[PDB]
Amino acid sequence: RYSKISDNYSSLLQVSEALGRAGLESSNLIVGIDFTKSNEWTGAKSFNRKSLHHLSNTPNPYEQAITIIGRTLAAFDEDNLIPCYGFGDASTHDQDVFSFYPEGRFCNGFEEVLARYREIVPQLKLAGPTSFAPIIEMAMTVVEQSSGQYHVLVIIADGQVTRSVDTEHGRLSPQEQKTVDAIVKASTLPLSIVLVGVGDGPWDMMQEFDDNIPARAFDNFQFVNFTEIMSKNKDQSRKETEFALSALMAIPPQYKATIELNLLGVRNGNIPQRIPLPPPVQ
Repeated sequence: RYSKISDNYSSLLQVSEALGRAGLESSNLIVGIDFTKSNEWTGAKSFNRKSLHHLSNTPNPYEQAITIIGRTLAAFDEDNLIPCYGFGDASTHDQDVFSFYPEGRFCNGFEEVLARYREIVPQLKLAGPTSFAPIIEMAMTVVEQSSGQYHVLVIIADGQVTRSVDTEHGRLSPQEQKTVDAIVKASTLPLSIVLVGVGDGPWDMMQEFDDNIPARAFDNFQFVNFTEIMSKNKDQSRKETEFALSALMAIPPQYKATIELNLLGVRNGNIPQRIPLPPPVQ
């Protein structure tokens, strides 16, 4: 379906226009970046055995993903203020996020997101394990503090949530329990969640993930495999639009649901205030 819609789009501007015709209006963007040690090995097949956070004169998968999403959503962003967070490094493990800037100051535009990313990356100690509960809970706090403005949280990651050793007997890890609880609670807020997968994966358990989440107020989650789409036999510009559409197509019906449920523009009243740690840098 995504390939069929994207086949006629050679410009990201065309994707933006399609999102608008589907009903998207003013939208803020929140970015969360996976800084786990796993990034050092998950480019074994897809990134010539370099770390996925490797910096050079050409953008790595994190930079590429941020650029495409940033460009596509920019026209909907009425303040251009993008709060950005890291998680999975030694300062946060699976418990916290850190803000890109001290005191949690927001980035001004996706270009500053990219620039600040490049500044921070070499100074980080990569760690683990992998949970998305802290980043989703941080996004919840931002949405609530904004008085219910619509936000899209984009998480870019190179692995699934850490599993239990006894997963074969149906057991969940604490990372899974807390991440899934967070996705459920998030649907009390006007928030869309997009998980962008970069690198080798594996990702095979993500095609069923959203369908297995417990009862929610609305379907608020979408997975997209960046690396798989960008590896297809398709010209570069149309691969980029296929990625943008696959990532964001679910967003306008989610937005309309926040309006139907009357979540837009109001406060929930039951959102813990998560405090992001400072960037562990110069």
